[PDB]
Amino acid sequence: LLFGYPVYV
Amino acid sequence: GSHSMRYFFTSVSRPGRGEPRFIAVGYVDDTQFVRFDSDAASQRMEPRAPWIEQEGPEYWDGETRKVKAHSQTHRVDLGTLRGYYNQSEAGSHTVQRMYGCDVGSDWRFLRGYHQYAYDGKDYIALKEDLRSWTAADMAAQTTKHKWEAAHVAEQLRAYLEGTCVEWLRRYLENGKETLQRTDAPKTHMTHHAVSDHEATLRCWALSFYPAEITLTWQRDGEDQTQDTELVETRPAGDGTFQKWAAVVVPSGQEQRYTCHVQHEGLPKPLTLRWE
Amino acid sequence: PWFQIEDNRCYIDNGKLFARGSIVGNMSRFVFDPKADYGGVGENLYVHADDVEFVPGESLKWNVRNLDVMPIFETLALRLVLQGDVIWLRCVPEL
Amino acid sequence: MIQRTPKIQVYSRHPAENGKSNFLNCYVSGFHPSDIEVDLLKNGERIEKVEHSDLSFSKDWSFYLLYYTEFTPTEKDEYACRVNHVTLSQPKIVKWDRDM
Repeated sequence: LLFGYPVYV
Repeated sequence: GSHSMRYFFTSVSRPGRGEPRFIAVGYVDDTQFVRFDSDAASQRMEPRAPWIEQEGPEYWDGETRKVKAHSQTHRVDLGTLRGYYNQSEAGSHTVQRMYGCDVGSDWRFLRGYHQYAYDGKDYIALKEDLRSWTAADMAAQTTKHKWEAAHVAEQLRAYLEGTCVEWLRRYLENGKETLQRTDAPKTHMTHHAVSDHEATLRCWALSFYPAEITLTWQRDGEDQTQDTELVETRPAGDGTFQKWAAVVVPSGQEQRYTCHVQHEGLPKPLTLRWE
Repeated sequence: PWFQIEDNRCYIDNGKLFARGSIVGNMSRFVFDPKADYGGVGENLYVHADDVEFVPGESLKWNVRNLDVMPIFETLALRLVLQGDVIWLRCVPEL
Repeated sequence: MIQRTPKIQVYSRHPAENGKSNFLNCYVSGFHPSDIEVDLLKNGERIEKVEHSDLSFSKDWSFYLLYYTEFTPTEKDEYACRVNHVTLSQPKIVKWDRDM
């Protein structure tokens, strides 16, 4: 199952 | 033995030729089980292993939504990175991301990962303590500061130690017939005369699973590295793997050499000798 | 994590394998991985779920019935992983 | 910008046997960037129905792909894999050899 929160460099 | 789940994301910018190409794949050990291709027609996370197809519609709608969201954050990342590295708006660049977890034979969390690369080299990675970041260079420090302010480590840690390992266990159980069973390597040795003075002995391991394997040559019972060649383990295309190891020997001395094969699918290591 | 092998026998009757065994222990999960051994090389065997009975925390028993095995069949190589611990059993067909 | 040239292995899924349908594989790995051209050849001519796995990569971030197609080995027919990548001044061709 994928991680559910947005992450931006 | 021990197991792992990993997601691999690759996003490639195509300046002036549309949206970046985004490809995502998910693996449990050496078996791919899902994928998403921004260029394919389905526009959905798709199954690539039989055991994941027993997951219901909410699973697929959720993974599809989340993977599209990963797609969009990477689209933004390419722009952000082009900026951090003061690069032209015209070149094609590649951002990669990988995250996932490992469990030991006891199925307990063993280790977690969450890291990015830009244009073929490390950019930033979560350390094994699942608490701090390792910025590969100066530019990455900006991201590091940004992630610390946004508490990205805390969110990732909760997922890696909880959700990740929980679903990995679920996958291991639903797919036990193919993820937890082994396929022993079928082995044999070939002989090829190189000249009148030398001959090549090649030790073969075919149709095995998992991919992990050790092929070693010994001469009179002692490990031999010199004059040997070991190719990269490779996919047979049906879910199993292949590998071979070769050693160049003096003509007439073939009998001194033995190939040793170690693999989880064997009650005990195998030893092969020419003839 | 403990377990002990109670039984493990097998026999072939007209191209079919029959194998029964039992293991008691406190395993919470298991993997039943039977292999046919043709003397050196083999292949995985597939058994119907009805021929395997697992009682979490208590036991793992098998009662493989009418499994077609090739004539080349020699011995049953049984790989089992109980609570993560791997053990191999070997069964020689009888009478 | 770190670039890496592709490693190439051409082989069959099952032991080659003239007359018996098999699968011809060309495994390319350890490369970067991901753009790459891979063609399976039969007597120097491009085979049309060639499939490939979904792009993925290793620990060191280098990519790998499996290109494959159904084929029936014959005593005379020759097969090979042709790969082109930015790290190559020209297409590289690796011939299929039953012994590897």
